[PDB]
Amino acid sequence: KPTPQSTFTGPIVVDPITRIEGHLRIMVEVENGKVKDAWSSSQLFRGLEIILKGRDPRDAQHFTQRACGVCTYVHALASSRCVDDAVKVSIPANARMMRNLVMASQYLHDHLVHFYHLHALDWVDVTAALKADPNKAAKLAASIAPARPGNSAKALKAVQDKLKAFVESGQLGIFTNAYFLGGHKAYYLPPEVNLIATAHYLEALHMQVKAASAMAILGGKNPHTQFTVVGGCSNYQGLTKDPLANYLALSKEVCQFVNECYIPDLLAVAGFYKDWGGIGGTSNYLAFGEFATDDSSPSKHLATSQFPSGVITGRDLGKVDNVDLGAIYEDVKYSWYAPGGDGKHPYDGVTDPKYTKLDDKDHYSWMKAPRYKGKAMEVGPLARTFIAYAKGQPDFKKVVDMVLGKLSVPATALHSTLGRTAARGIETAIVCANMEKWIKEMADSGAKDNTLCAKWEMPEESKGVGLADAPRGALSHWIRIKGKKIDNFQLVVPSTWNLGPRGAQGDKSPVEEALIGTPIADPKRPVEILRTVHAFDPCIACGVH
Amino acid sequence: AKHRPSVVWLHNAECTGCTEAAIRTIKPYIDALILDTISLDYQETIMAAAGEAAEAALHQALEGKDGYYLVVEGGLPTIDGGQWGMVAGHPMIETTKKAAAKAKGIICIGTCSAYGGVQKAKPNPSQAKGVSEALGVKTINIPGCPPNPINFVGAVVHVLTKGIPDLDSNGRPKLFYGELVHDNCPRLPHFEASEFAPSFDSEEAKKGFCLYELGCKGPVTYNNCPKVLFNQVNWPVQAGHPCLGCSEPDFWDTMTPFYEQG
Ligand code: SF4
Ligand code: SF4
Ligand code: FCO
Ligand code: F3S
Ligand SMILES: [Mg+2]
Ligand code: NI
Repeated sequence: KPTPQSTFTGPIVVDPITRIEGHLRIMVEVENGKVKDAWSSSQLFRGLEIILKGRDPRDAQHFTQRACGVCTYVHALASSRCVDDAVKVSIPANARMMRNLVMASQYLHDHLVHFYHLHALDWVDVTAALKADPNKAAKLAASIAPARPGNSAKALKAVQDKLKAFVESGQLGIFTNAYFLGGHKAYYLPPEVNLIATAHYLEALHMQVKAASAMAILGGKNPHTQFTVVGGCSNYQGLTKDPLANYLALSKEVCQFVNECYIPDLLAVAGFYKDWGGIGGTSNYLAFGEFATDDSSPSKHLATSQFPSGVITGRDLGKVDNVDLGAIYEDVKYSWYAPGGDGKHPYDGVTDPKYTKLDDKDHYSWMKAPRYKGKAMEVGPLARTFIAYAKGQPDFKKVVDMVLGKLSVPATALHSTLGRTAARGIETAIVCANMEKWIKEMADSGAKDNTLCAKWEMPEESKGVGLADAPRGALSHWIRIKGKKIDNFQLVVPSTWNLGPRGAQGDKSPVEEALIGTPIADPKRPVEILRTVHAFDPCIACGVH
Repeated sequence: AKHRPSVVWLHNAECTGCTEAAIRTIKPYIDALILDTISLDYQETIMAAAGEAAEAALHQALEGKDGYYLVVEGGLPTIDGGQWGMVAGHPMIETTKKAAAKAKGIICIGTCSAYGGVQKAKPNPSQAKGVSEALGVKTINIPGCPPNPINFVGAVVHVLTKGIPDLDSNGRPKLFYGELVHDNCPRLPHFEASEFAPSFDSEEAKKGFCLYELGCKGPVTYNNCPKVLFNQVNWPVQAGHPCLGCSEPDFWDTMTPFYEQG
C-alpha cells in the first residue's frame, strides 16, 4: 500500500494538541488531502521574564526551573550557567561532571517517556493488540529483538488479558475517542506489533520511575532538582561511593530497557512507516552542544561539548558553521506582543504581552519567533544528530550508520518526521553508552577531592548567558544584572525555536514548514498532523514561559 | 466489570511538573492506578484523543451518569476575560468553573492550583489566582512544587474510599502536611547547636551543617519531605540545598530571597 491520503479541501484545527507539554493549537489549510498552509498557535502565557525583574539573580534558577516540569532541571541548569557567567565564576570539575550527569539522566528519562507515553499512540493502535495471538507475538518478538522474559508468550498474554478486561469494562479512560478506534488507514502496524509495543508502554511506565530515582540521587528530587548553586552544586553526598554505585545500577537498568525495548520498538516502527522518511523535513539546524569537557565559559561550552555545537543551513552537511550568539534575535510581529519588539537580541529582550483574538492571522501565538540571521532553526535531537554526524563524532557516526543500514535508507531520509523520531532514539542510545564512563570519571574525581562549589562575588553591573542543549534542543538564558539585581532576564527555549510563529518577514517556523505537504487520510481523525508535531517533542510551557 | 470512579484532570497555568510528580507513584504504580482503581477520563498529557475528539471525551466525562472527581493542575489566568489561558478556544477559568460545578470533589495538585503558584508571583502579569479563589469553593490542596506522589495519590485514594481527610487552615491534608520539614530534618541537631554553614563551598557545608543561614525555610514549611523522601532516594536538604518552602501559599513572594532569612 501507498501512503493513505484523502481528497479533503478545507481547514482543520486541532486544539488541544494532547500528549505534549502545554497548550497548543494547530491550524492547517488542506488541499486535496495535503496540508498547504500551517499555523502553530501557543495558548498560554505565564510571563516568567516579567516576574524575574528586580529580583535577586541567585533566585533566578528557582523561578525559571518552573518554566517546565517535563524538562525539569534544564532551566535550573541554564539559569545557573547564566549567572555563573555574569559573575565570572568558573565552577569546579566536580560540578561540571555532576551537572552534566544530571543532564544525561534527564535525557534518558525524558526521551523514554516521550517515545512511549507521548508519541507511540500516533503509531500504535492499542485496541488492535486485542486481535493478536500472544504466542505469535512472542515468537515475533523473540525473532527480531533481544531475548527477555517480558516478551514471552505468558508475559504478552497477561498484558493482552489486562487490556482486554479494561476495554470490555466500557471505561476506556485515556483511550476514549482515540483516533485508532475502529481502525484507521494511517495506522499500519500488524496486531502482533501493537501488542508488543503495548506491553513495552506499560513497562516504560515503571521504568521511567527508576530513571527518575537515578536522577534524584544527584539532583535531590525529581521533578524539580535542588542541588545547583551559583558557583557549582551543593550535593556533596553525590560524590560518594554508595550513592554513585546505586546511580550506576539504576542507570544500567534503564539503559538495558532502552536497548532491549525502545530502540527495537523504534526500528520496528520506522520499518513499517518507511514512507514517513519523506514527510516533514526542514532545512536548518542549530545546537549549542551538551556534555562539555570545559564549562568555564559559553565559548568553552560551545567548543568542547561532546555532543557538538553548530549550525547547518539548507541541509548542507558539508558546511557546519560555528554558533554566533550575537546573531540570535527574536521577533514578535506575529505574536501576541506590543508593537516595536521585533529583532531584539535577548540581552535587549522585551516581553510586553498584547493579546488580540483567537486565530487572528496577524497575531496568533504567545511564543516569540527566534531567528538566526533571518532564518528559522530547527533544534533538538535531529539537529544534534546531523551536526555530530557532519563533524564525524565517532559515536553518532557509528549509530546513525547502524540505523541507516537496518532501515536500508540514505542519510537524507533523516530530514523528516521519521528522521526526527529516530534521532531521539539514536542519542538516547549514545547517552546510555557513555554513562558508565561519565560515572567513573566523577567517582574517581570526587574521591580524590570533593570541592563542589567555587567562591564568587555579586557584581554591581554585568551580563551573562547560559547555554544548554536540553532534550528538546538549544536552550539559552540571558541576564542583565544592574544594581546587583535582575535588570533583564530572557529565556529563548528549544520549543520557541521549533514551534514559534512566523518571523518579521512572515517566514514560517520549523513546525509550520514541516507540516506543509502532510497527507491526511481522514480529516476527522488527522493523526498525521500529530505525528509531525509530536516528533518535534513540543513543550509550550518551555516555549512561552 | 466493577465500575471505576471517574476522574477528570484539568491543566491550566502550569509547568506539568505536577503531572510528572504523580506518575512517580509506586504504591501503587500509575498503570495499576488507572487500570484498577480509577477511571482517568481526561488527562491531556497522556490521552490518546486530541482536538474535538479530546474535547468530546471531556464533555462525555462531565456528563457521566456516575459523576466524577476533579483534579486541577495550574493556576487560573484571569486577565482579559481569561483569554491568556485557553483550551479548545475556551478560557481556562470557564472550563474549570464548569467542571467544578458538578464535581464530587476537587483536589488541587500543586501549589499553582492550590494558591496561584509561580505565575501569580509579583507583578502577576496574567492576574493568576488559585482555584478556590477564582471559583469560590473549597478545595483539597496538595501543595508542593511539585508535591510528593505519596501525598496526591494518598489523597486521591482516601477521597475515593474514606471521604475527605482532615484539612489544615490552608486546605492541606494533615496526614501529609501536619508537621514542619524542620522538625523531621536530620540536621536539626546542628541548628540546635548553632552549627550552620555560611556558604556552600565551606567546610561546614562539606560536614553537613544546618543550612538555616543559607535561607532554609524548613522551620516555616509544612511538608513530609525528610520522612518520605522523593524517588525513594533523596530530598533537597539531604543533597545539601536549603528548602524553598515550595508547599507554602505564595512562597514565591514570602520565602524570597531564597538564600536569605532577610
Ligand atoms: S506547582 Fe510547581 S511543579 Fe506543579 S504545576 Fe505549578 S509550577 Fe509546576
Ligand atoms: S537544614 Fe533547614 S530543615 Fe534542616 S535543621 Fe536546618 S533549618 Fe531546619
Ligand atoms: N528540553 C526541553 Fe524544554 C523545551 N523546549 C527546555 O529547555
Ligand atoms: S523546597 Fe519543597 S519539596 Fe520539600 S524540601 Fe522544601 S518543601
Ligand atoms: Mg523568552
Ligand atoms: Ni519543557
